[PDB]
Amino acid sequence: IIGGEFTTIENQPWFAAIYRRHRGGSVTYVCGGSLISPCWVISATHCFIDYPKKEDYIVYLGRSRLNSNTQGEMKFEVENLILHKDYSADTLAHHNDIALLKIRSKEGRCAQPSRTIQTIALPSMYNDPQFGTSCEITGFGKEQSTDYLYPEQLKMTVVKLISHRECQQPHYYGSEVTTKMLCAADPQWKTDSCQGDSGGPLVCSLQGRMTLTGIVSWGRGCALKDKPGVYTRVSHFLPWIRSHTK
Ligand SMILES: COc1ccc2ccc(C(=N)N)cc2c1-c1cnn(S(C)(=O)=O)c1
Ligand code: NA
Repeated sequence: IIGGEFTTIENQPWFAAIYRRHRGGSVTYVCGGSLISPCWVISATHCFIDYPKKEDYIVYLGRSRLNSNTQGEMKFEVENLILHKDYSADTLAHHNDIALLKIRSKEGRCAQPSRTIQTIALPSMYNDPQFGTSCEITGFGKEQSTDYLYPEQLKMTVVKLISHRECQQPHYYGSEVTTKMLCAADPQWKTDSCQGDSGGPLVCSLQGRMTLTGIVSWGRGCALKDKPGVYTRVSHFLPWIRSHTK
């Protein structure tokens, strides 16, 4: 996250921290995710497509720091890694960038809701917030495009939704951004998601309810003029989510 502010997991209790175990024992941060039910985490397929082996991944809930065992956190293994069958990546645009992770503790149990571990509601079909709506993003991603390290403390920021017709303008993304994607940015281009924030949530308050409207997917640079953050529009994928969580 470029700009914005540091936060803790009690502010974003649906946030999942996803890590990968390498040969030799080293563990590195991969992507963010969101808890949509006790046994299920939703993320982005591009996070796992090059290493699609479920045994490689570690999922944490109730974790606020990149290398601290936050009080009340829960550690899980991936029982089932579900990638979208028609996923593909162009020079910029990522298609069907959505994945599901069935989580299980070493004792065989799913998440236990608490003050730091909570689910996030899914949107209803054909009901996305109007363009201009302010929404929040969360992640352990880069603070600056030139950084190579991720921040130790979890971050958050607020961006505004951008219409499909504006996002399709020639100086924006043209025909590369589709109706299955949602654009969001800062009007002053000072804050945004970046590398490391992928798979994480775009949460919008819609008709009084906190909703998982988007999943961090792609963008040209980070906080670059006329180049919004692009997110998987979760409302389009409700039939796919329901079928694969059964
Ligand atoms: C693999 O990098 C990624 C990966 C995912 C991204 C998701 C969203 C955005 C965004 N602008 N909201 C940027 C991203 C970049 C990304 C795009 N450019 N850069 S950088 C660090 O400037 O080279 C990082
Ligand atoms: Na840390």
